[PDB]
Amino acid sequence: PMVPNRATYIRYIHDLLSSTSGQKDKKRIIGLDIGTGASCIYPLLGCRMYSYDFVGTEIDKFSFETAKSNILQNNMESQIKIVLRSKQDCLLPDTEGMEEFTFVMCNPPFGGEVGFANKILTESKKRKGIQWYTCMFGKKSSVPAVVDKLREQNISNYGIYELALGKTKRWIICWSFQAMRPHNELIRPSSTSLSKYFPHKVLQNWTLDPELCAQIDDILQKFLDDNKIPWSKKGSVLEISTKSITWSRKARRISKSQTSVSSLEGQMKCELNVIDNQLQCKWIEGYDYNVYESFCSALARALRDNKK
RNA sequence: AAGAUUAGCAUGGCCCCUGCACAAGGAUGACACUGCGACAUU
Repeated sequence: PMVPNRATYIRYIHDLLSSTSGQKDKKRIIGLDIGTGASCIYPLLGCRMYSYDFVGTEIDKFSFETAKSNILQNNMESQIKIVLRSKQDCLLPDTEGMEEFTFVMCNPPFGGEVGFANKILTESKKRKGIQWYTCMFGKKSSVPAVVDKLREQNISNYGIYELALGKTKRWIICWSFQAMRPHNELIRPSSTSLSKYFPHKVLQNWTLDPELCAQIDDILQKFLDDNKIPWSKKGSVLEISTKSITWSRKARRISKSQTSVSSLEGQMKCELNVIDNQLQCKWIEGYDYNVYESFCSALARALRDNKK
C-alpha cells in the first residue's frame, strides 16, 4: 500500500502511453482497471494526473458501493465509472458502441496470480483496438510462469519495469497487441537477476569523438539515403518509417533477383538522435523485433566501418 | 553446510562475405530467451 509506488505505477502508464503516442490527434484516452480494490485509488490518481477516462471493472458488491462512494465524494463521472462484471463472462468488458478502450491496468491478487494473468491472456486475444495491457507482480517467482506462458504465444511487445522503492521491488509486465514500442528505461531494467526474462531491446548507443560528432549528420544522411530507407529530418532527430526491411544481405539477394517474392516484411518506425557525441537508435513501432535487431546491427556496422 | 556475482569456452539468433532456394561455411563486434564455472568475495 504505497502512495509513491501507486503514483509511480500511474507514471509508468503515462510514460508507456506518451512514448507510444505518435503523431496522432489528441483523442480522449480511455483506461480499463481490473480489480480496483477497496480503495479504488488507481483511476482516481490517473484522472488527477492527466485527466484520463477510466471505466473500471469490479467483482465485489461492497467494494462497488465503496467505489461509488469515492465517485460521489470525487465527482468525475465523465472520467471515472465503475462497472460490475461477471465471473464467467469476459472480465474485459465490451465496447457497447462507445469510444474504444486504449490502456488496461491490472492489480492481481498476491490458480494464483499466474493463473489470473493466464485468464487475462486468454481473454485479451479477442479484444482488438485496445492497445495497452499491464499487470503488476510482487513475488519474483511469478515472473517465470507468466512470461513463459507469454513465451508460448510469440508476444514480443511486452516489458518488465522494475519498480524499485527500497525494500519494494515490483515487476510490471506490460504486454500489447499493437506495434507501439516504448523506451528502454521502461521495459528492460538494469539488474540482471531476471536476465532470463528480459524483453527485447529498443535502444542502442554508440560513443564517438568530436571529429565524428561533427560528421554524424552526414554519416546518418548518407546511411538513410544509400539504403532506400524512408527518413525525415525533424530538427536534429532523424525519423525513419519503413514497412519492410530494406537493409540486409537477404534483402539484397532478393532485390537483385527475378522471382515474384515481394519483400521481407515487418514494419518499423524509429528515431536516430545525437546526444553528446553519442548516436542513439530508438525503436517506436513494430511487431517483429528482428527488424530492429537487423537495423541496429546494420547501424553499428555503419558506425564502425567508416573509421578507416 | 548452502547458493548467486565474477573473469574464458560451447549454443542461439543479428550486421558482412561465399551461396539459385533450403542448407552449410567463413569472417567479424555487439548482444542473450541457453548452458559449461580454471579464481576471489559474500
